[PDB]
Amino acid sequence: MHLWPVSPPQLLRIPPRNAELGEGTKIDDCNILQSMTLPQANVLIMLTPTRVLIYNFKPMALVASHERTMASLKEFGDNRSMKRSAPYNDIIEGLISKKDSQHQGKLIFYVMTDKNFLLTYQILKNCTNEIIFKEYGIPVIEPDYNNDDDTLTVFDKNSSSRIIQNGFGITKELHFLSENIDELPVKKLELRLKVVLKFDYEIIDMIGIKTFSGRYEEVLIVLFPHGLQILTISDFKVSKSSLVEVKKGSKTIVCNKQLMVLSHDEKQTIVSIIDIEKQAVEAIPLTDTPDELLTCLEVNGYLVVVYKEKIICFDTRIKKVSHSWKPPFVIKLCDKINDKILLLVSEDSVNIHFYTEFGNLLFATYFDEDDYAAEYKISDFVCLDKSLITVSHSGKYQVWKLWEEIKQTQFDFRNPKCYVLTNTNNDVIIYSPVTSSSINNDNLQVIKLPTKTFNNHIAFVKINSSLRLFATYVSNKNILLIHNLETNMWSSFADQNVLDLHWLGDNYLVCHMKNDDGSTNLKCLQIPLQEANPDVELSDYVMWEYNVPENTIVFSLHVNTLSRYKLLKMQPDALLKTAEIILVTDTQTIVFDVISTVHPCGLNIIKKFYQYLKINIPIDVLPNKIEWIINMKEGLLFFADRKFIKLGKVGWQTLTLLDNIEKIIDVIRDEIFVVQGHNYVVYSLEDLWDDKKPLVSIPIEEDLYPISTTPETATTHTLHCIFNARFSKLVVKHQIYLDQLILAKLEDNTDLEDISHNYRFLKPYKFALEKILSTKILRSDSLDDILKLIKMYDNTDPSPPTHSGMLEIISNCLRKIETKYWNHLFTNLKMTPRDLLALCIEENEAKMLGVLLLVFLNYDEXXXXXXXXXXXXXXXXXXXXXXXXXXXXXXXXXXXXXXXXXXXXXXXXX
Amino acid sequence: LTKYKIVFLKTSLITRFMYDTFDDHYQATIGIDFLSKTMYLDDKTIRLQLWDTERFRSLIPSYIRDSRVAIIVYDITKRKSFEYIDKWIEDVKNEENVILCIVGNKSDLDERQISTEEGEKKAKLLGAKIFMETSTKAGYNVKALFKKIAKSLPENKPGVIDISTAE
Amino acid sequence: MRAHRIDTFLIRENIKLEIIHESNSYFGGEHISIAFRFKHLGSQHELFNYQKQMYFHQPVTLISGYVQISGVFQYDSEVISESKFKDTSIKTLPLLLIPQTLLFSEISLEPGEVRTFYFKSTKLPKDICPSYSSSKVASINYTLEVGADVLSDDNIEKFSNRVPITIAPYISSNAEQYTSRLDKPAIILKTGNIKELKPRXXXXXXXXXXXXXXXXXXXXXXXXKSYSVRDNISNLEQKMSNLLPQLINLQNAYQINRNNETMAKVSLSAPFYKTTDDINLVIELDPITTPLLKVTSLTVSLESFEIINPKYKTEGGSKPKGNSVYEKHFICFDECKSVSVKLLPPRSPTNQITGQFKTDVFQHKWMIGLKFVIIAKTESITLDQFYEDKKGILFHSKENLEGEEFTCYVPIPILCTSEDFMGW
Repeated sequence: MHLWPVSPPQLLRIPPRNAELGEGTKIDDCNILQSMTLPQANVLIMLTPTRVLIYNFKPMALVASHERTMASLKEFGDNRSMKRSAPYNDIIEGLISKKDSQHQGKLIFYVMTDKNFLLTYQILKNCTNEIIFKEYGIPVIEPDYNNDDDTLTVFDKNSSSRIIQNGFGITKELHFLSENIDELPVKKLELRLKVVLKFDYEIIDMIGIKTFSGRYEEVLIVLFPHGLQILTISDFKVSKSSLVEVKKGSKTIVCNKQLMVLSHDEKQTIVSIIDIEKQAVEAIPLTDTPDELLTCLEVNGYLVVVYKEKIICFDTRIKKVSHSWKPPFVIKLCDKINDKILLLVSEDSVNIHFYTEFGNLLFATYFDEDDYAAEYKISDFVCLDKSLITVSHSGKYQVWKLWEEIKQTQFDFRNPKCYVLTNTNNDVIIYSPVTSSSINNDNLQVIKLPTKTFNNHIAFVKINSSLRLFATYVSNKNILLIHNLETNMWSSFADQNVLDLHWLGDNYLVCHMKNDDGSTNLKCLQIPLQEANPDVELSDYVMWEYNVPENTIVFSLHVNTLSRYKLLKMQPDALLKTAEIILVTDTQTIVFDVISTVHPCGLNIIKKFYQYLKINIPIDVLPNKIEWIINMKEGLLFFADRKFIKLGKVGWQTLTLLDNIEKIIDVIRDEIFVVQGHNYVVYSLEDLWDDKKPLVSIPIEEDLYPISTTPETATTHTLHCIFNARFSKLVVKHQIYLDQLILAKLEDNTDLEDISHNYRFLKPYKFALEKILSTKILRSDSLDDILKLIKMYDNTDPSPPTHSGMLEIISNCLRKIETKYWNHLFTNLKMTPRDLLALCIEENEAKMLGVLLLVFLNYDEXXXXXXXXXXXXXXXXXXXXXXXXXXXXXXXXXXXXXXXXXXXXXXXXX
Repeated sequence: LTKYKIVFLKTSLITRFMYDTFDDHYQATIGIDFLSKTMYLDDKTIRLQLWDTERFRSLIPSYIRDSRVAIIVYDITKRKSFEYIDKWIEDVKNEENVILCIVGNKSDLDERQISTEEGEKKAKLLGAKIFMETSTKAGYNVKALFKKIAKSLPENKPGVIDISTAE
Repeated sequence: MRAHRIDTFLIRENIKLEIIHESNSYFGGEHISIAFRFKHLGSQHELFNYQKQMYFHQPVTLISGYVQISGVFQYDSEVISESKFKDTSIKTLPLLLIPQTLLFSEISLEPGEVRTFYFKSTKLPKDICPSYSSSKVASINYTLEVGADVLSDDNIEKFSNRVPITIAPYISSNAEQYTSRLDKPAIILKTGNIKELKPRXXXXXXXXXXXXXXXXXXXXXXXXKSYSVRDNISNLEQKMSNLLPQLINLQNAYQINRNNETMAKVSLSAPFYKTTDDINLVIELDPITTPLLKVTSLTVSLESFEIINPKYKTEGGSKPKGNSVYEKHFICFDECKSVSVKLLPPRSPTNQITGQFKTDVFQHKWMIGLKFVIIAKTESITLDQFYEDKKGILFHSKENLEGEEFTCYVPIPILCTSEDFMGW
C-alpha cells in the first residue's frame, strides 16, 4: 500500500545517439519525453524526439533502440508520446464480453509522432509472464533455457572462461531459499518497426488493447477532435474501423468495465461513456470545474480526474463526484505508482509528492529550499516492483528504491497492529507500539531474510501476537518461512502454494492453500511450534482442514481474533469463541467460530470450528471488493471499496454506515480507528454498528499520516521520511490527541470524575487540561466545564493535598497566555493572585512563585516579593528545580540592579 | 543540546508557538521570565528559549546581547507598528551577529494597510535574514516561521584507498 | 513491544516465571539488573470450591532458588593455537562466573499472587570481553541460569532454565575501549544483591558563597552528570595503558584509486556509526572514474573481519574473509553520476550486530567492501548496430563484454549502542 524511499535516488542518464542525425552534423538529443514499463516482458521503454530506448527493467540496462534517421524525422515528425497495448483482461461492455481468451501474445507498443503517425513497434523476446515472475520476482501474473538469451555478459579480461558480471554481479561460486537463479541475468530482445498508419487529424489521446475475434487481434481507440475512432488490426493490417461522434474530446479512459471519453465544454467536464456495439454515448456533466483537465486516472475502480488546481474522484456506478481535494501546489504530472498511493509533481517539477488516494500527504521531497543550475526537472515517472524511475527532459533519470507496506493480521483485537514495510532487497522493517507502557517506541526493527538472492517476491509477511513468530511467503519460488524472533531462528518449508496467510492468535496459522491435484483449493490451519527437531514438513502441522467447494470461487479470507470471548453455554473446560474465520465466496460467505479453551496464562488451544452462518452476500455490495469483515452480533459489518456496510437481518437488508473510509489503522478492543477523508476517526464497534457519532475525530494536517495508534495513551504514531540527497532516514513522530479526546468527551456531556479518573494516570493529562483552558479563554467559550475539571484534579487524593496540580496547570496556562485575557480568566476563576500566594505558602511550593513571579508583577489590577521568593527557594533547597529557579532569580536581580540592590537581598539572606 | 535564546518583540506568537503541536514534546520546561521548549527537527531536539514577551521591559536590552535571536513582530493594520521596526533593528545591532527575524501580525484580520512587497523590500534593505507572515487566529505559517528559525540557527580531504586489485 | 526484554517460562502447569531485563545489553562498567517475577496461575475464587482435582489451584512452596551468570569462550583448535592457552575441534574456556546467588528461601505462592525479586550484580570488570556470536571460529557466550525447587508432587521437582545475556564493552567518554584480556584463568565476582521489593543550612551557605555557568552553579549547589556508559555512547556523536582510542582515523570521504587511476569517491554521512544505525554512503563514480574506464557494476556490502592475533594463531596462509551482514548491488551501465546506498544491518532487541572490539587473541572490525566491475569505455558500451535501413537504424545489446573485478575495503568504526530496543 504505502511507499517510502529506501535511499536517495541513483542518478543516471541515457547514452547519446549512436547514429548521425544529419548527413554531416550530429545531434545527440539526450531528451526524454516519456517513459513507460512493460512488466509482462520485464522491459522499460523510454522515448525521445528522435529515438526509442528499451531497457531490461529489473537489472536496469539499455538493451535496444531505434535511432530514426532525418528522413523519417521529416516524413513522420518527431516522436511525441508512446502508448501500450495493455491487456485489460476483463469485461468492457463495449468491445469484449468473453474474457476466457486472456494467454500471452505479442508485445506491441505504439508511438504517436508530431504529425499524427502510429509506428506500432513490436518487441519479440523469448519470455513468458510466469517465467518472468519465477526468475525476477516481478509480481506480473495475476489474471533455465540455457544462457542463449543472456546479453551484456562481462567476462574477465584474463581467464575469460569465468564471468565476473552476468546480472547484478557474481558472488564467485544455506538451504532456505535458492540451476543458476542467483545471477539474475539480462535477457536479449529484438525491437522492430512493423507498420506506419497515417491519420488526418490530431491524435489527442489513444489506447490500444487486445481482444479475441476466431483469432487474437488488437483494437485502437483513438480520440480525434471530431470524435472517436476504433480501429481493428489483426496482423498489423487495418481491419474494419468504426467512427463515433464526440465533441471536444480531451482524454479516453477505460474504467469500471466501460470506456469513457472525457471532454471539456460553460465550465463543465462532461464525461461521455461510449458503447460501440449499440453506437451510443451517455453524457454526465460534472460539478463546477473551470480549469481544463490535466489527465484522467483510474484508481480503485473509480475515475480520478486531475486538474491544474484540484483532483476529483468520479464514481462510475452512481455517476457523481464523490470527493474533491486540492494540494497546496498546482499539479503538473499525476499518476498512480501503486494501487493506492499516487505521485503528484508540482509546477516547479523539481520535487515529487506521494499522496494517498483521498488526498492525505504521505511523502514529499522538499527541494528548492534555497540550498543554492544543476536542477533535475521531472517529465514522467514509472513505478514497478517497488522501484520508481523518474525521468527528465535533460536526458537524465533517477532510479528510486522504495519500501512497501504489506498487509498484516487483519485487526487482532487483543493488541495493537504492527506496521511492516518490505523491500526488493529481501529486507523487512517492523514497527510496533509500546502497548501498555507510557513511553513511545521510536525504533524500527530490521529483519534480513536468509538468502543472497534478489528475485524473492515477498507476497505475505505476518507477525503473530506477542511478536514471537514471523511468517513470510515467497511466491515466485513457493517457499514458506517461519522466523522465531526471540531466538532468531529460521525454518523453511518448500513447495507450498499458499494463496492467503493469517494468524489465529499466537501459534496458529490459517492458511488458504492451493492444491495442485485438480487445481482445488483448501483452508488448512497449522500450529507452528517454536522448536522443530527433525525438520518436519508443513503438512503434519495441520490439525484442521476445510475443502472449498469446487464450483465456488473464494474472493478473500479474513481472520479476526476476538478480545472478549462469548461463553459457549454448553470438566466444562470453559469453551469460548476465541476467534472467527470469515471466508468470502462468490456463492456464499461462511463464518467459522473458533471454539477454544483458554488457559490462565494463555495458549488458546482451539477445540473445534463451528459454521455460524452461510449467508449469501448480495452482489450489490460487491463481495469481490470486500477488504475486511467482522461477524458482529447477528450480522456482518464489512469495509467495502470505500464504505462500511452492515448486513444484519432484522429478510436480510444492507445499510451504509460510513461513506468515505479510505483505511483502517487497527482495531483494539471494540474501537475501529478508521481514517475518513482528511480525518482520523476513532469509533466504538457497538456505536458504529448502531450508526452513532464517532468517539473522536481529529484532522490530518500534514505528512503526519497515521500508521498505528496506542489508544490507552491516546497516541498516534506517524512515519516521517527525513529525505536529502546525501542520505535518507525513516523516523517515527507521535502525536498525542489526549486534549482532543477530553474535549470530545466533554462535548458528549459525559459525567465528570470519570474522565479525570480514566486519564489521571496519564503523564500528558495535565498538559491535556492545558491547551483547552488556554484555547477556550482565547476567543470566547464556556469556561466553567474546564475550570471544574481542573479543580477536581489533585483533589480526589487517596492531610489535604492543597491542590498543587491545579496551581501548576493554572500558572502554566496563565503565563503562556497574553494580556487582555488575564482578567477574563480571573473572572471565570474564583481566585486571586493573593490567594495563590497564600496557597503556595501553606504548601511551601516555591515553584509556583518561581513560575508566576512575572505574572505577579504587572498584575491585572517595594517589590519585596522577589526577596521572599528567593528566600523560600533557598529554604526549599535546604529542606534541581529549586536550585535552577533560585539561580535564575539571582541572575534577574543582578541584571535589574545593574540596570537600576542585590546586596540588600544578600544581607536579608544572612 | 545547545540552548538557543530568542528574545521576542503582542504575546500572541509565543502563545501560538505552544498549544499547537502535541508531538511528544509537550513538556516545555519554564524558567523565570523565559519559556524553554524542545523543538523536533529531522531527529534533532533543539531547546528554543524565549527570553521575554508595561511596568517592565527596561531590562530586555540586557537580554538582547545574550539572546541568539531577536524576533520582530509588527501589526500590519497600522503603520506605526511597521515604521518603528527601524529603531529596534538598529538597537539590536548596537547592543556578534544574530539571526534576525521579521514578521507581521493579524494578516487575515479591511486589511493590508502596508503592501507585503513593500515590507519585503524594507526588510531586505534593513538586512533581515528571514521574513514570514503569520496570524493570531490559527496562523498557517507560525510553525513554518519557527521551523525556518530553527533551520537558520547553527548546528578535510578524501582518504585515498591506494590499494590495487589483488594480483 | 513490552518496554523490556521479557522471557516467560512455565515452571509447572500453574506457575509462570518472567525474566525481565532492565536493558538489552549490559556494558562493562555497569551492573546487571534483572527482575524475576513469579506468578501463580490459579484463582482465589476456586480456592474454596467443593473427586474434584482442585490441585491446580493449591498454593505452591519453593524451598531454594538461585541465579548464576556464566561466560564461556568457544574456539576451534584448527585456527586458534590451543598449545599456548593458560567437540571434534571446538574447545571451551571459562571467562567469568558469578557465584550461585540464592534467589529466595522458603517462598510461598498463593493463587493469583505475583512476587518480584530484583537481582543487581556487582560492578562488572571494565575490560569484560563483549558478547560475540556472529562467528564460526571463535565466540563468547554469556548465559544466565535461573533455577529453583517445587514441591508440586511427592518427589521434590527441580526447575532450571538458562537464557542468553548480551554484554557490551566499556566505552569511555572519548571513545576509548579496553583491550579485553582472554588468556586469563577466570573472574569470580561477588554473589550480587537481591531485593524482594515492597508492594504498594550547609546548602544555603554553599549557595551564598557561590553567589558571592547557570548549569555549573546548579551542579555545584547540588554537590552539597555523565557517568553511565550509555550516556557516554549517546554523547559520543557531539564531539569533534590497555585503553585504545576506537575513533582515531575518522574520515568522512574516501577516494578509491587502483594503480593511481581513480575509480570512485565514497562519502559517509557520518564518520562513525553504531550497531543499530543505518550506514549511508554516496559513491560518485562517473565524474571520478578515469575516462578510459567505465564502472559497469558495483556491489557494496557491510562485512565483519576477524583479525586473529599472530601470537594465538595455529601454524599448518591467507587474509581473513569478510563475514558479510548486508549487501546491495547496483548496475551502472549508463553514465551513473552517483549512487546513494543505505546499508542497514539487522536491528532487533534479540538480534543486533556485535560492535567493534579487540581482544587478546583476536580483533573484530567492521568494513565496507565495494566490488567494482570495470570495462573499457567505448562510444556505446551496450548497443551495437544490428539492422540499418531507410527510416530506422536498429541497435541491439552487445553479446559479450570484457572487464576486471577490482575490489576494495573501506574501514569504518561501528561502536556499541546506547539506545535500547523495547523488547518483543
